[PDB]
Amino acid sequence: EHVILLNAQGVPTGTLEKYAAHTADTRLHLAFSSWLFNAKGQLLVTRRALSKKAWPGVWTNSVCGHPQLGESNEDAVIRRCRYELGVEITPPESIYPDFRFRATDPSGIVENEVCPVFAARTTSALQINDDEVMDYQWCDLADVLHGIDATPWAFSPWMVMQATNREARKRLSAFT
Amino acid sequence: EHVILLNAQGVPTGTLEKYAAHTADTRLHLAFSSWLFNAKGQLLVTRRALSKKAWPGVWTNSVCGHPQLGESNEDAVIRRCRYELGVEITPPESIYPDFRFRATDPSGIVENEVCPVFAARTTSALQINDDEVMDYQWCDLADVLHGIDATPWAFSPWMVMQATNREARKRLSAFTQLKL
Ligand SMILES: [Mg+2]
Ligand SMILES: [Mg+2]
Ligand SMILES: [Mn+2]
Ligand SMILES: [Mn+2]
Repeated sequence: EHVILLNAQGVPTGTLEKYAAHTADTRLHLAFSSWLFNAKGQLLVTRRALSKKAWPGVWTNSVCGHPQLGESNEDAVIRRCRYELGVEITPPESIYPDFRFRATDPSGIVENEVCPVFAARTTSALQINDDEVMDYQWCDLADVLHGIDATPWAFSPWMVMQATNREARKRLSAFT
Repeated sequence: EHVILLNAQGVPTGTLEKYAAHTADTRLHLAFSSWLFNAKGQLLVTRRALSKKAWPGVWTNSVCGHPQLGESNEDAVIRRCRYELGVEITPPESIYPDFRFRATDPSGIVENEVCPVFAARTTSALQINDDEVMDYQWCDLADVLHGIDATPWAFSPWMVMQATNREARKRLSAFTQLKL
């Protein structure tokens, strides 16, 4: 696997091996973030495994990852849902298409990403990949937003920025 | 470094080295938990380091620990505050002396404790110990309490159980007053 390096505009200019891409000096690259809801409307929140290079052991939205060269955002989402959670989903919908961020985790690892955000519904049970996910919770979106609003620091910084964007929180609030 | 083992009652019967004390089969032993507030009345919340054997990487209250032989619980509080946070405190107040906790962590490690709960003010700057604490925040207690209410799974279960005890919470609230 690789990440896709992006110039100032989001134009692909090359790739980096995924392991080697995330450092204290992470270069801008392409990502996605996705929020998954079951048929009942509950939101899946996941806790990143202790072996993830960036934000290990951090509670976050459902599935995030890195599209490969020539791969659609939506296929990337569908792929990582299968890989991390062993779950089938409905076609991903856009909730925050121009999301972009740069942050630093507690050990100094940086994420630096153009990261369009998607939502989708699960259509099968979860089969957890414990190399990716160490814990998860099915919850009510409203409680998760209250959590993010009251103690944002208990969640990943991108989950927080995403949940607090006017339009994105509005669009997320429909899948319930 | 050890833990003081307690029998069915709550009376000391001996000691056990700390690491080997906490496993899938942890015996009952003495612990403490403390909630620290700055002059401003903000609450110090901390994130356990990823190398902690139990609940690594988890957000929790200020400091927890294990008193040693011949140590009072209060001196244990003072000592771990220094060790984990580098911080001096005011005399710790007993806010929940009968708290006891048994729980299994995400990888199967068990805590099984008699855990009197304290509160104090910090009287020095922090010098965080990265071997113990990987992140922290100064927060308004109110905010903290709302997060624990909304998403309690995002926090250590003992932090939630202590914050939801009525008497303990009244005490925490008392420490939010601004005091020069
Ligand atoms: Mg991922
Ligand atoms: Mg401790
Ligand atoms: Mn990345
Ligand atoms: Mn213990």
